[PDB]
Amino acid sequence: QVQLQQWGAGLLKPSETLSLTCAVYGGSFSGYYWSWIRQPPGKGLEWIGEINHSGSTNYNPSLKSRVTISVDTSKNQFSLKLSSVTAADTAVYYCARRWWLRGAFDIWGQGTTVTVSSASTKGPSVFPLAPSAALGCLVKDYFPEPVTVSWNSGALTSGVHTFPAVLQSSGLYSLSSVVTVPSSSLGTQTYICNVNHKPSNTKVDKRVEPK
Amino acid sequence: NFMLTQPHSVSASPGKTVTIPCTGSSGNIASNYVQWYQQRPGSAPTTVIYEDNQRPSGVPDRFSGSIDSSSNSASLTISGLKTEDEADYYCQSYDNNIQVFGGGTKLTVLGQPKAAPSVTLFPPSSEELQANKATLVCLISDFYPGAVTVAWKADSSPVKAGVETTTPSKQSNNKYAASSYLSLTPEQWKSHRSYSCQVTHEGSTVEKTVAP
Amino acid sequence: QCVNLTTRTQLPPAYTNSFTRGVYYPDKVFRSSVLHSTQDLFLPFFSNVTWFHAIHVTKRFDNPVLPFNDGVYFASTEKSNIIRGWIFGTTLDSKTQSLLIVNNATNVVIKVCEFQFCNDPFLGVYYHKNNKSWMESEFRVYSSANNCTFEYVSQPFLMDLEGKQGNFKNLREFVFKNIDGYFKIYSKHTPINLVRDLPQGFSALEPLVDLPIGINITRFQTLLALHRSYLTPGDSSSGWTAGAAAYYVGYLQPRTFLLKYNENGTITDAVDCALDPLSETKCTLKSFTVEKGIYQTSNFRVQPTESIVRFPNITNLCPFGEVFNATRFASVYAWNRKRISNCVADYSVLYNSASFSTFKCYGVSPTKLNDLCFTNVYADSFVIRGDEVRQIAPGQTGKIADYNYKLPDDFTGCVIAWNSNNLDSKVGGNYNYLYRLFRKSNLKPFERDISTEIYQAGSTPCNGVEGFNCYFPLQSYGFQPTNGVGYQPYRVVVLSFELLHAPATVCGPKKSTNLVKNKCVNFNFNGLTGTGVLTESNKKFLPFQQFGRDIADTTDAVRDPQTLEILDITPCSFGGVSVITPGTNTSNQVAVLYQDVNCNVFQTRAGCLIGAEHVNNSYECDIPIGAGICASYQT
Repeated sequence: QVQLQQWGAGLLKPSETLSLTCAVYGGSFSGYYWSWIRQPPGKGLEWIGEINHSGSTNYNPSLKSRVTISVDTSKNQFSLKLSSVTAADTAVYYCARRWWLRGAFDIWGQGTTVTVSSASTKGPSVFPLAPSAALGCLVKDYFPEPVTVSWNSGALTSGVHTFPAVLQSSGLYSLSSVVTVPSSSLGTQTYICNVNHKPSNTKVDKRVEPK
Repeated sequence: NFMLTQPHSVSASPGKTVTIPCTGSSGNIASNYVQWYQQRPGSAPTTVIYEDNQRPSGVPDRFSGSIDSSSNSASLTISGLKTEDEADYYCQSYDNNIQVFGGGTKLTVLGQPKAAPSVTLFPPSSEELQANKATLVCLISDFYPGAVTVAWKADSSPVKAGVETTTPSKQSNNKYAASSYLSLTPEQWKSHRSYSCQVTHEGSTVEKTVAP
Repeated sequence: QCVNLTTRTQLPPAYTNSFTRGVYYPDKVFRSSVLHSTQDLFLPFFSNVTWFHAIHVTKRFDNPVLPFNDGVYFASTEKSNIIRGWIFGTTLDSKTQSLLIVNNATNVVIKVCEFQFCNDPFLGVYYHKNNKSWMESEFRVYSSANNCTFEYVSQPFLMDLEGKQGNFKNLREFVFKNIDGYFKIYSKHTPINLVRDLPQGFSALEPLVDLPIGINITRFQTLLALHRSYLTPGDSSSGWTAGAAAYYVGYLQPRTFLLKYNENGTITDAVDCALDPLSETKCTLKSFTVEKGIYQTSNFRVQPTESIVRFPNITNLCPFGEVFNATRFASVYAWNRKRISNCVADYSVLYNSASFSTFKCYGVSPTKLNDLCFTNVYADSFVIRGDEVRQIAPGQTGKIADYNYKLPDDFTGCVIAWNSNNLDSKVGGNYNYLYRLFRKSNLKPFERDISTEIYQAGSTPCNGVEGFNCYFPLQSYGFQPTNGVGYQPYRVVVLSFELLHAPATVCGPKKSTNLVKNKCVNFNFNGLTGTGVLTESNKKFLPFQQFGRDIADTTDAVRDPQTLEILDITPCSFGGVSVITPGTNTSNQVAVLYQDVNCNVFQTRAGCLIGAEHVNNSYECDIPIGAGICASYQT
């Protein structure tokens, strides 16, 4: 029955202000509790604050200092402002209804992603990971995703892996690849990482070798 | 103030039955209603228990809530596990003009055989030592379920600085993989006369090691 | 295997009037010299239908994916037969099966497959002067095909591989319709020598095939052969050419049609019944001609616009403030009870109060009790330690539950509590609060026990004065203000609800809407429920009377619960529509009468006549309308 549709500015940079709106179809603001909840990437839910029935507001003490929540009944719409943003405000944000003060989160908005990032397009540093013959390539501090890798210009695919990219404390990514061969095969041909980073049009076929 | 805690992961084979605990702390969980939400990845959560025992309309009677003030705990039992039960589960309650949530438990239904992590660790890049840094990498692979956590050492002692790490995600053969990186300087690499990376996974524990 | 087509200059699609086109034989039944009525998916008459182009002048060609809706009417005026067939399905992307038709001079290939259809599906057709023929160089329709389940080849169609020119000498037209996993097709071909567009005249499509495909269809796309002529570079930057074809799309929808079958068993004319009032008249009489007269043809009827519900003022609120905001609470061993009856309980002021530390209910959810009713409610109240609030619930145990206040295991009330050390704590403690530490046995549910005599602890039979094994049964709480929270006082209230055979007297408040007048509305006045037009009244009920009835014993007036005003109820239960005709031999224009409704148009005694001019000049009656009024066909 009742629908919540939400929208706002999904991409920000540090010390700006975040702003979302959520709007209700098939229902009315007056009788119910309306609330904002966020979920950091791969983390537990955090409740931000709420409007009660008849439109007074209550906020989580940990965000009280820099949050504001407000309604316009003439649009069936309510909104969240969160000031002074930092990387930690990166999350998915949901609006939700509750029937009464201690009751369930009854229905949910579709959720919207927010990324707070200082970063802008920048090519990789590319490196050996010396054999220990599993042997590897480190692609360190590059942005944005994606990036592409192969070994020995495609001449080698034996025991390859390509781990998920870490979004680092720099706001840049890092990626690793490993290739795996018998203990005889230490540096025995053109051991290189064919790193191609099309967000900066870049390509390098950088060295990997035995210590 | 008041906190709900949950186990990070739970798993059992399909057709079997599991309990997810949700433990109150710094106050008494029995004092207000408890809800359980299921979130299936990439979507908004949904309720499965909406007061301590009450099950919403359309929710399978496989789902069953409970509470006891003697353990200061709630718990959710799912009986007759199925492929579609694999999700995150969060308990939640009102406290003191605050809604509190548990950390959430991942439930997996145990389709594959068990698999311990194959682990790999490398020396820092020679060319990065030349570039005045030392990012060692600890790489974790082929585990099942997707549940590892990672613990770096420099020398033999645990190290918390310079560590940066992925969530575990599904590799091509439907096992799980993760990676962790320990960023230091070349002097710090030369200072730490070994490097190690313990991995713990569904009670099993594993290691991988390198040194200057 | 897949490629792209250049993103282009274009103009929006046009529209044209379908006229009579798009009728087809519904059934495999011979019927001769007869008029038959049927309800089916048809293209309704005179519909605007989308007109699409495929022209290299620039570069406007128009084969998007289109909806299938209930079914498609398609038409082409002929060129190089640039349309090669069509693809139908849902996801189109191998992962759902889709139907491919391709209509080649080698073979009419019909295939259902997991086709991976392209960013731009087409046949790359090149003039192979290598071997003095046009040919398809490239099946640029799909990347892969899998799990096909069905294939058929029909006989090579009236459509060709070469860069030919039908030059609109022929109109080819089709209906595509999917029902119950049977994909029907119908078609007709027809010589035309108009310049362009759909012609006026009637024709019926015959059945062409039925395919028992079973698959999901939602969308379709027209497939084109694109001229990689030898003047083109042979790439997809510009190595192609569109030609100059045209095609049309309309949609079927549920309609009743009347079909004229001639002696030869062929459909020869039709009426879309829902089109206009004369079409409804012909469809009612089951005839293509209508004699001069007036014909009752349909019923008009108005529908309610809103629902109003309306109940007496909320006034007699239950005494909860006297219980919860009370100055002195009881000791738990001697707990107070108050009994609540004959009032409106608004539990909302309790259940969404932030003040309470504990609030929960058993057998009842707060989401329901504001719309529930009871014989009585009891509020029991007392003071206990913060630890002991645990024990005020079903099935609990220890000194408070067992020696002071026991709830039933099947209890249906609510327990509410809050911390206080302001009303009820001070230095040295407030010792005025007590509990039974000892008893011979546990209490039964809602028992109380004020009995104050020395508890003999088994051994040493004790002559009514305290000593070893012989203890006074009550203890007093040490309610210091600096106690830890488990030892702070908490005031408690337990609300126990009940139902007996006596009528209910405690109930949740009833919401009222605004009161609206002079619209047909659904309504509920204090339980009296109905539908009609509400208006003010001259009636005068006696002070106790609530609603009026007519001589037929049906409700015709009502009193408003919140203002005591009298309202007349009038039914919006109208009827009758009639069509007035000069005879179809004379003319196709008509007038219509609505049998009794407040509205050229012209109100009359016999309802509002629409679509004919009222004139003051009297004549003898041509066609009788109502109450000395007639209608006629005149200059």
